[PDB]
Amino acid sequence: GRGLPLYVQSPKAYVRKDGDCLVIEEERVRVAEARLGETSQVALFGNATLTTAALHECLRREIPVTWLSYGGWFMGHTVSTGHRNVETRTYQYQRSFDPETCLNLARRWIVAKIANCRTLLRRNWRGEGDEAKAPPGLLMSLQDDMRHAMRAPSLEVLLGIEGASAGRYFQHFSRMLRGGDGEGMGFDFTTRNRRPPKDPVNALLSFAYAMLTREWTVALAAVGLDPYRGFYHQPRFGRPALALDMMEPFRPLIADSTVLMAINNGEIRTGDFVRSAGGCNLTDSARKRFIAGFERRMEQEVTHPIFKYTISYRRLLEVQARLLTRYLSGEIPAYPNFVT
Amino acid sequence: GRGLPLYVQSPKAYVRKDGDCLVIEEERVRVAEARLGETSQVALFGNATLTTAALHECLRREIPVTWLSYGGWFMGHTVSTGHRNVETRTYQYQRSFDPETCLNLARRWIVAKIANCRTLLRRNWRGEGDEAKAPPGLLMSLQDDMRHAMRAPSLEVLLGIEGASAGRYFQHFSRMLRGGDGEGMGFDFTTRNRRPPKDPVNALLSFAYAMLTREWTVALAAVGLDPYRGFYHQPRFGRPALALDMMEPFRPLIADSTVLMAINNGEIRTGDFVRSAGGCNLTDSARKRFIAGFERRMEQEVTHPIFKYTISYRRLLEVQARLLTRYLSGEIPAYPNFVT
Amino acid sequence: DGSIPLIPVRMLNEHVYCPRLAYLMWVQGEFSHNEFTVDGVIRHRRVDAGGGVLPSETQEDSRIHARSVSLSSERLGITAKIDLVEGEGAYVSPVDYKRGKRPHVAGGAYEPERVQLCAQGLLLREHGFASDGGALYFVASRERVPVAFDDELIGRTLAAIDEMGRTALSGTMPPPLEDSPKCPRCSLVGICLPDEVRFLSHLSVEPRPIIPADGRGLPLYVQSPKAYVRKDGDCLVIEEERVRVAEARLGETSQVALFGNATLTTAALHECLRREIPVTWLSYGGWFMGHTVSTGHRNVETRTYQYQRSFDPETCLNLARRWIVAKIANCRTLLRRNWRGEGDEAKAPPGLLMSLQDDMRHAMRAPSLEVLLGIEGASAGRYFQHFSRMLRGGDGEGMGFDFTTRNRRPPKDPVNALLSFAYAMLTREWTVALAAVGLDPYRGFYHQPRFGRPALALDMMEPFRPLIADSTVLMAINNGEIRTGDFVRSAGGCNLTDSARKRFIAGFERRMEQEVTHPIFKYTISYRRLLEVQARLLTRYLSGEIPAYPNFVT
Amino acid sequence: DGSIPLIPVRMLNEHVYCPRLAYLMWVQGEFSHNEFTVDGVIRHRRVDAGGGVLPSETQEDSRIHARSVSLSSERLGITAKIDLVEGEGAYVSPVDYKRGKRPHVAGGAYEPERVQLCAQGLLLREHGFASDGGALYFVASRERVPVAFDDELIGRTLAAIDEMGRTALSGTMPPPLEDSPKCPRCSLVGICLPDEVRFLSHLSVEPRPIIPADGRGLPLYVQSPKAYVRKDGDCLVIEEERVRVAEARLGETSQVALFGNATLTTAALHECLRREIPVTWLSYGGWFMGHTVSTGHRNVETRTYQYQRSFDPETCLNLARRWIVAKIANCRTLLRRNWRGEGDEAKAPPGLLMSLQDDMRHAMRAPSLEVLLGIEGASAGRYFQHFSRMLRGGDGEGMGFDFTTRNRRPPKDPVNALLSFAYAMLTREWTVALAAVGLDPYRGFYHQPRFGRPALALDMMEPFRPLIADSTVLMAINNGEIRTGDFVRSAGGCNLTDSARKRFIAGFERRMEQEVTHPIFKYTISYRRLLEVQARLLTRYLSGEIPAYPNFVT
Amino acid sequence: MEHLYIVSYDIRNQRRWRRLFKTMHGFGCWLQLSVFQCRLDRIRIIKMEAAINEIVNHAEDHVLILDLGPAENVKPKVSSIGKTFDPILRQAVIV
Amino acid sequence: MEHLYIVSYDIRNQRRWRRLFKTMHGFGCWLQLSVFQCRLDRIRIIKMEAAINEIVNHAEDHVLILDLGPAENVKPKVSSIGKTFDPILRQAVIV
DNA sequence: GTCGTAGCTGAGGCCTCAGCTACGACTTTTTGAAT
DNA sequence: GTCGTAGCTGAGGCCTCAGCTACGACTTTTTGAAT
Repeated sequence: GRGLPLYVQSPKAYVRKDGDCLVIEEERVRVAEARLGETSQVALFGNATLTTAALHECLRREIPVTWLSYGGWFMGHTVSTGHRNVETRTYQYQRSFDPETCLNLARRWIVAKIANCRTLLRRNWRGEGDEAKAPPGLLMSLQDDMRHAMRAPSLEVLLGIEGASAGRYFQHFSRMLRGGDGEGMGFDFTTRNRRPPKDPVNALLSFAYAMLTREWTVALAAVGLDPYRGFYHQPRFGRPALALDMMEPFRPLIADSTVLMAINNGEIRTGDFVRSAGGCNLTDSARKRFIAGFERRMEQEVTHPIFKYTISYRRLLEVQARLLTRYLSGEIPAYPNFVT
Repeated sequence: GRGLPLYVQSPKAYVRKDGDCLVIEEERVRVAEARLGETSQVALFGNATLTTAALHECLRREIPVTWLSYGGWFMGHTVSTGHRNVETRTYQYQRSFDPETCLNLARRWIVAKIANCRTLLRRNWRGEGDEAKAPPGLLMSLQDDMRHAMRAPSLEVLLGIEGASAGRYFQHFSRMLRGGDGEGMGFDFTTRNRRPPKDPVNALLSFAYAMLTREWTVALAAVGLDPYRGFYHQPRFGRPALALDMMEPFRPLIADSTVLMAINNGEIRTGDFVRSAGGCNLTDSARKRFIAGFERRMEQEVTHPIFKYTISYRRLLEVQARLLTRYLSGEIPAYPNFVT
Repeated sequence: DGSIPLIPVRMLNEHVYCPRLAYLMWVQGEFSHNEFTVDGVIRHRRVDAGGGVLPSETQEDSRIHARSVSLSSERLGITAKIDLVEGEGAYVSPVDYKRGKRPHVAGGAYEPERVQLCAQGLLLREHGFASDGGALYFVASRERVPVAFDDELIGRTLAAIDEMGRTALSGTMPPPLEDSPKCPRCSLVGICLPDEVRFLSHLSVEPRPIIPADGRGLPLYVQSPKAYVRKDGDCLVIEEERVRVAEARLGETSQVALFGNATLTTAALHECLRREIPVTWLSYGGWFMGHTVSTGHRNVETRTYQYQRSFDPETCLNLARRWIVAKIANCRTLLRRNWRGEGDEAKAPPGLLMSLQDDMRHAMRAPSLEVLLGIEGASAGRYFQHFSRMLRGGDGEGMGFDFTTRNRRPPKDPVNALLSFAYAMLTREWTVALAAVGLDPYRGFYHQPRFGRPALALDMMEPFRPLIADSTVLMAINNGEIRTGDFVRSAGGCNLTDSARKRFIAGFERRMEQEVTHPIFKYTISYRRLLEVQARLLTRYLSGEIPAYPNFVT
Repeated sequence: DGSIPLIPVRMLNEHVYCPRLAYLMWVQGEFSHNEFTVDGVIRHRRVDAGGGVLPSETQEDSRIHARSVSLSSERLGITAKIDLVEGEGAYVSPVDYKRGKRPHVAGGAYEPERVQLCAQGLLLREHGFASDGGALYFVASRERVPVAFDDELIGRTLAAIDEMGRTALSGTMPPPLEDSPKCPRCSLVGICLPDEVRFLSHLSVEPRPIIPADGRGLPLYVQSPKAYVRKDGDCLVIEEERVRVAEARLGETSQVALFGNATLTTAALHECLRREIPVTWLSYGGWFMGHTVSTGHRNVETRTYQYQRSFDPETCLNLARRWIVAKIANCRTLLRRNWRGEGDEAKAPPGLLMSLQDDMRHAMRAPSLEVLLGIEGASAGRYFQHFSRMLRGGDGEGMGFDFTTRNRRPPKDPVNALLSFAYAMLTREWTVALAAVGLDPYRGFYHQPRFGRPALALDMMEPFRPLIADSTVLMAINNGEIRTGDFVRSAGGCNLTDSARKRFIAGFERRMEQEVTHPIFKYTISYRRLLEVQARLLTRYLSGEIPAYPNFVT
Repeated sequence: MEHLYIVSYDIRNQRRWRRLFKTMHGFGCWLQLSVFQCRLDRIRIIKMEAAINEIVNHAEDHVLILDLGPAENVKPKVSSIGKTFDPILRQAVIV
Repeated sequence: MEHLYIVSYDIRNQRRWRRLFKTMHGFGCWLQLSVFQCRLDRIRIIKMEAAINEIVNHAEDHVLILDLGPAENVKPKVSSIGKTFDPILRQAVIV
């Protein structure tokens, strides 16, 4: 690597440039430094301040200043008019037309997604009292499917196999609840992913998936990448086809994990849902309680992209995106995906 | 006669109808009565009140209610839609085309005017100290001119003779001042009656003549007469040709007399005038002081139209107008003019 | 002699513009305002109405800046009130203010104002001054336009003085301008009636469309028997039982009608008088008791002609023949166009039309007024006999006409009361219109004067009875303005409730403000304007200006 | 497979209206507002945006009055969000709100909305309901117009579902409507470009006059180096030294340009972001440092085509040939029409015109990009060598051009600095316009990407340099916008005082908002609109829709 | 032909305000807290602008006169959000 | 084509007044003590009337919107007696 | 139904600004016109 | 140039009405547009 994103949490903050350094001040009193050598995007939260000289020094070094709301809602980027990233974009577009590029990254993404799913099985299995362990036949089955995904011949075969394995994971997803079937929170193994959520658990799953997709979109656009040109999913109709491509490994870690957190912590209850002729949707208070929960899961630290330094998830996303652009253009072969 | 005008001086007044009577009230307290048998125009001053029932009873009996301002400024009449007066108007118009009608009334008016002039000579002669009496040669001369006016052949001869006699009266008009020539108030014997007043005395004379003409106009219109169709003067150009015809006897009594009053009482002084290249005009304060003086002369009582009952001048005017309409249509021959 | 007063130099300005205009404005009063006269008064008022320095009698060396200076010379025969006089010591110069832009003519000043300035210049020369010039100070751009007293300019001025003198002494109003562009804005075009007099005097043209009336409002009707009309400055608030029912803006009010026992505070009466807004008192049932007048109307030629012709038999006879022939023709036309039958009755019976036309023509050949009144009675009898034929497709409940119940005091039918109210409330309109044109509404040629019914309004309303009164009654009954419930019985007869009176009066007003097309001149004119136009044309006919009165047969 | 998402039934409504419209709105995002879309949103928002009752799963007997109900069936392939659902117990009926009056057509409902209502009806039938009907509740007159699900109406609906599926899977945007009256109000006519694509695709017509742009404002320029732009709600107050210099209404602002050390409070930046108002940071001298972006532009076909064609040599070569031939032609035309000599010099020397035209044609026959760049350099050298020929009729005091001083960093002439400022301030306009149409302003076919100068704005500005930049410089010097005093020396070179920068920027703005006439389509279009139209036409050309890009040679 | 005028003022002296409220009730009808609607022909608009050039003090007051249209077609030109808007009607007063 | 609108209000609650003064500075420029002049095309007039139907309380407030004309020919339609009247001009802000 | 109405004083209600203290909006995908 | 701005409180200035007490206008004849 080269450097790391700097997150200016303090809404009080005032950021100046000190020669080769970026100085954070609080009330005319210093807080911390970045110093532009190991820097990446500078993320400014609500009503922080960035002196225009510091902004110009960021732009000249082609650093994607990003503006988040006070809470952390994304509001826009600020990119420089230099070839720093157009090289990355042209590499992405030139290489998306290739069969091994699409196929190889798709195989890696799917094997990582499956591995995260089975690791989450062995983490959060709550068939407690009599089945402390998941059926190792299931674990062997998912291992076999993982090898199959390693050696899928083409994209459509991989899509079919992916759908299969994800379904057989969701077969025991309800096995991971507070210990039994969640009567009042029913989970359907088959009505997955239809546009209106027909189950409360599926409503949570879809909402978490949408927020994860948004996070991945903004992280991808922070680096010089076009989120709407995917390698595995399909591009048009307004679908972010690269966020959808890359969020696959992170579905169990941030979406399934957030739902499990908020349902095993009693944050989400049967009274929070409204059902209408085939649609189960959250209530506003429940919606933003769940948004707070999604934050709390996005705030956790995990240590091992390939270098062990305990990043928050929201920065691990950028680390992965930079790793992707770095795989492209031929720095590091085969995009070392993040798997736990 | 039949009856007399009722003048409601009180601006407080409230006038009702009591059967055959017209009752004046002050503050729910009675003042006086008229009783409609001997009534003529009902003159209401500023913000007096006339109940609509009383108004209707006046109209049904065809009585010309007239509205004056608080001071006494005329503001309009209120005539009934009956043939009471159209008979008088049609008699006036049918009879104005006649030669003896015009000629005879003109002769009477001029002889009365001359007689009033010479009587005012014998009244107000102020050649005091050495000439207590006017030159009886002048008096004999005006008597002779009066006979000539009695036996004038036609209208133009009467006009010429009238102009002569009025001039020889104005020759000694300045003889009637505070005792001598009014240096600072010069009177011109010959520049009479030119439209701009070239002398202060002539300014007073013209202004008094105009106010007298207005009074006569409203008095004539109160009765059913057209003031704009004259017997002696000429009708068109907007000149009131019947006010001008009938004010001739009253010129010495109300206009000359008012000027003499206001100049021998010191009310009008040389400082009241502004002179401009052939025009001597009054100043505003002087103008309305003179208006007050004209009122005061119009408020005096004189007794003898033909019936001795001490009317104010402003009602003597109506008595004369009614006498005129009564001469017309053939009630009383030869219009018994008022001469003192 | 006193055959002619001194010519005001503004009338000298007008004479060189349109001799008929000078005759109207000077020999007969007869002024009226429009956009431009009002605007010019507004310009002049704020500065030159108020006086200033005097023109010094003894002038040696000092600035002369007199304003609104009144001179006259009687050797010349003119009188003036100069807007301003600018002079250095002994060389003065008249200055006349105008209102608009500099005109687009050679010299920047039209022929009239040049003559006015030259006349004022001669007047100044008379009083011992050296003028030899003048100016026109247009207030809008204050672009002083000099004028030099050229010699034949003085020739024009003296010629115009003589011409005005002769045309005033002659006593014949000069003809209108020939299809000029001056007339559509002369602010007396509503009184000159240029195109109408041209067309009827056989100088035949096609009358150009009505130069429309401007700056006149609509009446005020006070029908409530317990109303109290009081002044509130410029508005006129009508309060009933101590609550403001409605307000009427005095600038937008053209008459006032007080029905029954409605009170009008003396201050409101004074304010109406100050604007010559006619006020008419009526009985509760519409009887026209009295109205307000103010020292006569300054036009005398009109009334003199009216009376002098009134004393002429065949003039009266010809006018009466015209009038009742027009009435019978209009009765026929109404009977036709609004006959509502069902079948074999749905269109008029020609025998009735034969009788009515034969009566029209028997009246046209009448020997005297006696036979004329007889024929009018017979024809009106037939018309009313068939009148019920044609309302609501037949009589309704209670809405019963009795043809024999007409022409007498207490109405004992509903529709008889409605007709009598309409007649007695059109007589008021005609009286006001006739008194507003200088005529005397009580001296009539056909009718005789009697209380509550002026003899000339009763005359000139005869053609208009079927068109306005009867038409309003018919439209009111047919449209459902009035049904039987609206009436109340009484020992006298039938009367209307207040809800009925307000609706009926509104209907009559809508009729009066309803446009038609003149048969003769062919332009859209409201009925209220038409009454004024007809009154003016009667004045012209009596004046001997036009050959005969246009009776408005439709 | 996932080759196609579920068709939203509003896109089903649009497809039966204009298949190209459905393709644009669904397969490429690409929405824009006008009068009517905004008005319709305003109608729907105040009531049906907020939810209501749920459609009961267990329905026995009770009123169903659900609002904004989201269904979908994946057997059918559609998804909907029904405006309202009125049902008694188990017989429901979709209700769709509209905005206007009842249309003047048989049945009171046009073909599209009938199909939308039938589709929602099928969706309701899918979830276990009996609909057999629907309604259209026009909010303006609330005249509910029923619609019955006739059989071939369902035939139309299913046919349209299949048709949209196939046209989306094909990947070819259907042609525009043929001279239809639908297009002048479809709120994407600025993106469809119907008549232009018709005309250039050789379905030749005469392009109807520009359906004018609507609801777009003018930029905000912040040139003062000590300004502070802060939010004041919806305005945007620019205060300098703690005093309000000016306010800018955010609804009427279309861009923001921050020159030099001008500060923009973070709240103002957020508010600009919420409206996608582009914000561009520039050096003090106009260098384009950076701008603001937001998660890309949802149109992908445009960028995919752009890059895929960028990897094709002769496409790049043909485009570059067109571009610099247009540049040389425009240089010739400018040299002609604005040459200002005195005598024997007052009109252009034909030898120069020979050289320039021969260079035009030598470039038109270029073998590769290397020779093209060489020819561009030579022609620009000649053009600038003669550039000074034609300003103020010759060089003034200090206003000295050096033709050899072009194309490098610090400007050491006054007019060199003026040109460099104009170029660097047109590059911003082109970048914004190109990013607003979905393209990627940095991937260019001719130029190579380097800092501060996007490779595609530099490309497509080449024809427009003489028309906008050079023309603005010339008009500014000639009219006296800039004289020698306006400049200030510096160790680097020449710069402009603030009084100069404001006037020059105002001049450039006046140039951008100055109407011209398109050579090809022949309608009056402002330059700013012309940049957008040209960008869109480039997108179409790369799309393979039209044969070749129209280069705007004048 | 008459036009519909809307007149709105700011008057900075209570006496002048009385004078102007005086005059304006002379001409039109109250519409809003300091706004009058006037239906006037040419003579009366000349009168109104004559009056309000001497009622007001040109130094610090402000009177605004808007000519909406021909008073027959004003309704499409005026949109009121609170109370109803109803133009002045030219008809007699029957009460 | 843009039109010139004149907007005048009476608001009977200080909070709603703040809300409306907010919104109106969003749209036009101050003219008189409670009057704004707005130069808007169609999209923005729709926006303004959308905003002022939820800012105000229809029960007791009153907002009046007058459409003077096509904003190029408004000067003959507006006569100001006190201060000068100058319509909103559509040009960039150079300062 | 008492002079009636013009003109001035208070008490309350609109309309805006200067000066203070809280705060810390942003939410899946669809819908949205036109003839 | 320190978070910046949204939102609330006061103090003054416009705008009108209800309720009181003064009062008590009116002025000659001319001028005033239009093409």
